[PDB]
Amino acid sequence: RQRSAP
Amino acid sequence: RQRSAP
Amino acid sequence: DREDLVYQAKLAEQAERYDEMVESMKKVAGMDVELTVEERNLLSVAYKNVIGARRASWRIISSIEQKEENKGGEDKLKMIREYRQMVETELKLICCDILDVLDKHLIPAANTGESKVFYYKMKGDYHRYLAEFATGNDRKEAAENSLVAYKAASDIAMTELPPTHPIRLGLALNFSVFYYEILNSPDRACRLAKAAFDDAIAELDTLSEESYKDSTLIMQLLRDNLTLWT
Amino acid sequence: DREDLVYQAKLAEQAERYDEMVESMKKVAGMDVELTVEERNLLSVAYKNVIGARRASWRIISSIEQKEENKGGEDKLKMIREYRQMVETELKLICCDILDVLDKHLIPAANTGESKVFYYKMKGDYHRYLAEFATGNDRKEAAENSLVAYKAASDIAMTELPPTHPIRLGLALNFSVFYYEILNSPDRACRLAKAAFDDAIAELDTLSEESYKDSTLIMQLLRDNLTLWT
Repeated sequence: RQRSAP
Repeated sequence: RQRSAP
Repeated sequence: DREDLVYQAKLAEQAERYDEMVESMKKVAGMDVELTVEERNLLSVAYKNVIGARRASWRIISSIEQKEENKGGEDKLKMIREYRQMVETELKLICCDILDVLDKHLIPAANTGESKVFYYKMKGDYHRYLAEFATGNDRKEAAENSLVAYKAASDIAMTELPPTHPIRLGLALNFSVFYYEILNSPDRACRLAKAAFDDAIAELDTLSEESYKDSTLIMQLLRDNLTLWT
Repeated sequence: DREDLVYQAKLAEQAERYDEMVESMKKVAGMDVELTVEERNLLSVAYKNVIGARRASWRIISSIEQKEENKGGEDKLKMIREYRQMVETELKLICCDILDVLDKHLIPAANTGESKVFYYKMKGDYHRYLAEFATGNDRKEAAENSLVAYKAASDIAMTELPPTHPIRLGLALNFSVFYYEILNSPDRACRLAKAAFDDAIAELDTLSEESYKDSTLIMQLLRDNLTLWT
């Protein structure tokens, strides 16, 4: 699962 | 902290 | 269509959309028939999450309010109090909602010992939630209604359910929390919680394959509260 | 009153009532002035939680939909699809809300390199969220709008912010996710993410006391995605 920015 | 039933 | 509503409730639960879960399960309760164990539990879960979120919000906001009262933060306190009061309106509406469904639908249609104790216990619970934030006469009224409901549930429980039954044990746990937090009575709270625990220990052969993990958990919760209180 | 709204936003955040948090921060954005770093971050947090809940719901419901498509569950699929479509309407409304605030209020009033890149990045993000569930022409449109926004943010970032700046790194991370998930382009995604990472490594002396933990975290997230993709 990709992470994106907080 | 008191617990109560699920 | 009953099966369709239950499936919609389960989808909502999976999605963590508990508002929708409540709507679906209210419709089932509206049919004026005995709910299955699965349906009672879905109805209970839905409302427990919907009210639980607001009770958690209210306790947080109240702690912030106590912090500022101690610091002398008058300007923040005007905003904090208005905010708390908004959350209490939401709490009152949620409790009234389920209390109306219990009164008009679930209690009248209940025809087993288990389901009768379940719904009177729930009735005690939601009046207890009303009493948590109520002040003055409103608190007295909510506490009287909660007490009456927990007594009616306890009467049926003692005659119809074994002392190990999770609904009976959960009822004992919640009623003891009631004595402690609402009626300000640690003596009565500890006595009820200890009595319920010891009665289960004495008859452990009544534990059910369906619910022994639930009973065990509740017995642990009774012991934990007793630890806290004594 | 600006200070009052920010305080209401923080109370809502503490209470985890992100709907109210959005309402308070929308009012601040409505004042047509440069937001502080604190205010930009509160506005970002509020919408990130409000949309995040629906995106998580949508992915769950979609996985259930894929499971039933594979099992042949036609009757459940009618309910699943209607449910998904309801959540997509909520997603579209939430995205349109913030996109309107960015267009009418935040972007026009922005007068620093940081705040301009922050808002064009946010604009790219919310068009990207639209593109996640959009089909056919709507998806093409949302992807074109997201691409334009991420390019405008990247232009300003490259001229105004050091390669270690968290807003610049977050922009690189999100734009690389865009190439991967929306444009179906792992080559371009890996190239952007690797370029952003290496540019930061090369100029680590530009890290700021204010944000080095945020930069570090983002650099880790770039590396984690690159690990996943390669």
